[PDB]
Amino acid sequence: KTISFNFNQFHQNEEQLKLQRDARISSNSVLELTKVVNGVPTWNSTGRALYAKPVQVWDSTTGNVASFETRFSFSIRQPFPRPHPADGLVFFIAPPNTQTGEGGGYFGIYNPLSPYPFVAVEFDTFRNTWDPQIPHIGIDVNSVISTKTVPFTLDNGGIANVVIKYDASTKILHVVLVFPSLGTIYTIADIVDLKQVLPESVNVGFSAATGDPSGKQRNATETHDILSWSFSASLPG
Amino acid sequence: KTISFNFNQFHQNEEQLKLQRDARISSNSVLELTKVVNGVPTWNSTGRALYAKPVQVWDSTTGNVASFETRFSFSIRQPFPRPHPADGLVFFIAPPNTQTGEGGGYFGIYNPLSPYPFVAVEFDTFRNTWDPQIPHIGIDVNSVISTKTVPFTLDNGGIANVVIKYDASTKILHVVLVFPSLGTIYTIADIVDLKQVLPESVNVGFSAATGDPSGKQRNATETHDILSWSFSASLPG
Ligand SMILES: *[C@@H]1O[C@H](CO)[C@@H](O[C@@H]2O[C@H](CO)[C@@H](O)[C@H](O)[C@H]2NC(C)=O)[C@H](O[C@@H]2O[C@@H](C)[C@@H](O)[C@@H](O)[C@@H]2O)[C@H]1NC(C)=O
Ligand SMILES: *[C@@H]1O[C@H](CO)[C@@H](O[C@@H]2O[C@H](CO)[C@@H](O)[C@H](O)[C@H]2NC(C)=O)[C@H](O[C@@H]2O[C@@H](C)[C@@H](O)[C@@H](O)[C@@H]2O)[C@H]1NC(C)=O
Ligand SMILES: *[C@@H]1O[C@H](CO)[C@@H](O[C@@H]2O[C@H](CO)[C@@H](O)[C@H](O)[C@H]2NC(C)=O)[C@H](O[C@@H]2O[C@@H](C)[C@@H](O)[C@@H](O)[C@@H]2O)[C@H]1NC(C)=O
Ligand SMILES: *[C@@H]1O[C@H](CO)[C@@H](O[C@@H]2O[C@H](CO)[C@@H](O)[C@H](O)[C@H]2NC(C)=O)[C@H](O[C@@H]2O[C@@H](C)[C@@H](O)[C@@H](O)[C@@H]2O)[C@H]1NC(C)=O
Ligand SMILES: CC(=O)N[C@@H]1[C@@H](O)[C@@H](O)[C@@H](CO)O[C@@H]1O
Ligand SMILES: CC(=O)N[C@@H]1[C@@H](O)[C@@H](O)[C@@H](CO)O[C@@H]1O
Ligand SMILES: [Ca+2]
Ligand SMILES: [Ca+2]
Ligand SMILES: [Mn+2]
Ligand SMILES: [Mn+2]
Repeated sequence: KTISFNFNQFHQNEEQLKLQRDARISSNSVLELTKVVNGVPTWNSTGRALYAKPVQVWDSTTGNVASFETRFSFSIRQPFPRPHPADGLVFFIAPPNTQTGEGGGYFGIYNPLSPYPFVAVEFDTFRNTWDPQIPHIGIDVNSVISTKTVPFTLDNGGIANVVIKYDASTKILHVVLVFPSLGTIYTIADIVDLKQVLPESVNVGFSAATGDPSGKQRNATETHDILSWSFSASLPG
Repeated sequence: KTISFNFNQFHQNEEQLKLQRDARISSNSVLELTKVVNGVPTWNSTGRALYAKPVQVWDSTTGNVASFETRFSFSIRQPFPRPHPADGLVFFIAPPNTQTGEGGGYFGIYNPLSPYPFVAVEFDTFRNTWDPQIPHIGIDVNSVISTKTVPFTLDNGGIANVVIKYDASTKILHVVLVFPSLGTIYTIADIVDLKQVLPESVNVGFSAATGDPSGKQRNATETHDILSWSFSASLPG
């Protein structure tokens, strides 16, 4: 089977999306994952957006795994440089019907009290105890402590283009990050066996989070906007 | 044992380069792999450019393999759309002291008579009997019949940015192609075991070719210019 969707922009009450927590669509078409009031990003915010319908990444009958490609544009504006912006956004794949997890450094996808598996590509802006210098792109498998990491310089408020591609034959998950205004290109890849970590049917989407209250810093925040998003998956068997 | 060089521009008679066949550096600093006379690309042309010093991709004593990253910008101008431009350019790695191979669809790196091993990333503009729709990026190992392929749309005469990265721990060779003027991004990756195909010391460089006379089409041509090039390899030990 081949499934695919495209979003050139977003409208209020998009029937193909599942918004959770602080996630919402602005009047001028952008998907704001985290809370922003009067043009100002708030702390203690967590939001997710999932594609309404589940997609099948693999079939147990034939044992075949799907190959997929996803592209999206996001923007992170960091109004308060000091002490430190937080926390970042991620593109992720998880079992269907999950609830928003812990916020802060966990981006809203990890729940210590009852963990569910997931594969995620993160754009980390805050340095937790388990993180290397930030910002950085990271490939996460069942944990927020990345298997592979690469540093990148953020184009504050600028637009970022991301291409995530997964080839089932080689099991290579490669992501590309581009800031057209700066002409900078960042690349990272790692081997991930989807069949080994996720169930046959999953949900795909984004999740982000701002500074957690425990950090005692209202300045630890930023925006996490998704401007556009296309997804395509192919399962031969 | 880290090695790296950077050519932000090309000078007449570069002491660090080895030009072969039709390859030459224009007065305005660009590296023209194939022949172009009076601003017009000729057919029956083949040229290569190798970094003068050999680089060590792996060490037999420790068994360790090098990781490397290379970035470059090229431009392909296609003056004659009909009947078909040809043939393309490639970035490649081969044993030191090799001679230009067959031209045409072989880009000047393959020699049926006496083949030598090589790993190359191709940007193919002509569709040979062994090729899929063109243009396409392709990863070649010891042969011009690609292991992995991805189609791309050329920005005629525009500038292209390429990022080729090889991670020895995962053996993943991933390349990224970007046409800044169109904002388009193309990505491809595959697993290649350098230690298994190439000798300890190799040469890195470019090779390109225009329409072969046997095709009986003088229009089967285009330019193959390299604007800038940086390389870097880290061999632990
Ligand atoms: C949180 O962000 C605020 C806005 O960026 C910081 O205040 C700004 O601090 C600038 C330099 O310290 C100063 O030039 C600006 O006028 C001021 N902006 C306003 C109107 O708040 C804030 O910095 C703290 O608060 C200011 C008022 C001073 O007390 C500074 O010494 C403080 O660092 C940031 N707070 C934190 C926790 O960093
Ligand atoms: C961070 O956001 C939380 C919700 O997104 C806040 O808790 C919410 O507080 C509301 C009170 O105004 C209450 O109706 C909601 O049920 C509750 N949500 C849940 C289930 O936690 C949380 O802090 C709360 O609100 C402040 C004003 C105090 O009333 C606290 O005691 C609450 O826990 C926010 N964290 C902070 C430190 O502001
Ligand atoms: C394609 O380019 C070739 C050069 O790499 C031409 O081959 C000829 O090679 C000879 C020895 O290697 C050399 O003396 C010639 O100068 C050169 N071509 C000439 C005459 O300039 C080849 O030219 C054709 O083939 C040669 C053997 C001669 O018969 C020429 O008259 C032919 O044009 C070029 N092919 C074509 C079809 O243009
Ligand atoms: C080889 O490239 C040439 C330049 O692009 C083509 O000639 C051009 O063809 C145009 C129509 O395709 C015509 O309007 C132009 O006047 C002409 N310009 C030149 C430089 O001659 C050429 O096209 C064929 O050959 C020429 C000589 C004409 O007879 C055209 O009508 C033919 O289509 C290209 N050759 C091929 C195989 O198309
Ligand atoms: C574990 C955890 O969520 N840690 C958070 C961190 O991610 C960030 O939100 C910070 C902001 O000041 O507050 C805490 O340290
Ligand atoms: C095998 C070979 O070199 N084939 C070439 C092809 O690569 C291209 O140059 C074409 C142009 O007319 O002429 C021939 O078919
Ligand atoms: Ca973090
Ligand atoms: Ca070809
Ligand atoms: Mn991280
Ligand atoms: Mn090819």
